[PDB]
Amino acid sequence: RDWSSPQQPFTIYGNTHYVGTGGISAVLLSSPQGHILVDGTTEKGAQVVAANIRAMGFKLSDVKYILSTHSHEDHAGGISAMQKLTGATVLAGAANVDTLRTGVSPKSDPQFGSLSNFPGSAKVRAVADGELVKLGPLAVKAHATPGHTEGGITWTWQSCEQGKCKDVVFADSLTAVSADSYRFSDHPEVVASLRGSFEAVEKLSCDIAIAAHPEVNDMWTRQQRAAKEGNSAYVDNGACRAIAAAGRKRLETRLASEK
Ligand SMILES: C[C@@H]1[C@H]([C@H](C(=O)O)[C@@H](C)O)N=C(C(=O)O)[C@H]1S[C@@H]1CN[C@H](CNS(N)(=O)=O)C1
Ligand code: NA
Ligand code: NA
Ligand code: NA
Ligand code: NA
Ligand code: NA
Ligand code: NA
Ligand code: NA
Ligand SMILES: [Zn+2]
Ligand SMILES: [Zn+2]
Repeated sequence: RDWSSPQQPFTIYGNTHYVGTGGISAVLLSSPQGHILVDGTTEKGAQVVAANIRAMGFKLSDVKYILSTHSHEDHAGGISAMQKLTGATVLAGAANVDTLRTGVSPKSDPQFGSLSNFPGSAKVRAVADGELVKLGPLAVKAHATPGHTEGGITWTWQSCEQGKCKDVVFADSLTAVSADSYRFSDHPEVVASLRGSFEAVEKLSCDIAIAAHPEVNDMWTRQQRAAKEGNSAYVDNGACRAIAAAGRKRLETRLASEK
């Protein structure tokens, strides 16, 4: 379950399909009028994601948008390659647009000094908090969830099976991690952003959460349960509350360690 590992894709619910690697989530939200991909994984991982989309029966040329959670090599490193393969437009939070274009994270990132650059993408555009992305019958909402990066976005939609619908959340990372030389206690905008994001995420309508690092909501344990239980194994309307709580705990542990 390395970041770039192959991983057989699978449908989570309705038209929501996991197409990521063994280590990093990516999701294809499909329709007869074209598709939306959420995240790219790594640069090597793009080859996995592309093969996975095809294995689920879909054409790369029909992917019209790539939605970015945030602009680090593990989630976004494959976006440029996927963008070239699809012709899609890349959508991201305003403050991460420049990083997606250049592949270089800025000094405002807590991990600055310790991140590796990744391939810059073409066709990158900003979305605002609350904005709707539409494609045919698809409707995906952007929620600003900054803190781990300034332009982090958590993406939500509904997926249905013969008219039984669930609220799906692709949860951006909420983790307070840094370079050794960084003190969260000195950076009030990052702390305030993280706290605002914990509150936003724990309020989301959230039947099925898919975390950017899938193990964050126990994806692989859930998939094993699904073999027996079916796709109700992915359903847990407390999952966003749990991802937020874990974020809050990581930040509070860190601030205490800094005192
Ligand atoms: C530092 C972690 C990782 C990346 C890293 O590993 O270098 C970094 C580029 O951000 N990405 C992270 C994120 O939150 O997006 C963090 S924490 C992440 C959560 N758990 C993953 C692996 N640990 S596990 N399997 O026990 O959950 C890494
Ligand atoms: Na694969
Ligand atoms: Na590109
Ligand atoms: Na974003
Ligand atoms: Na950024
Ligand atoms: Na661009
Ligand atoms: Na961080
Ligand atoms: Na959980
Ligand atoms: Zn990250
Ligand atoms: Zn990550």
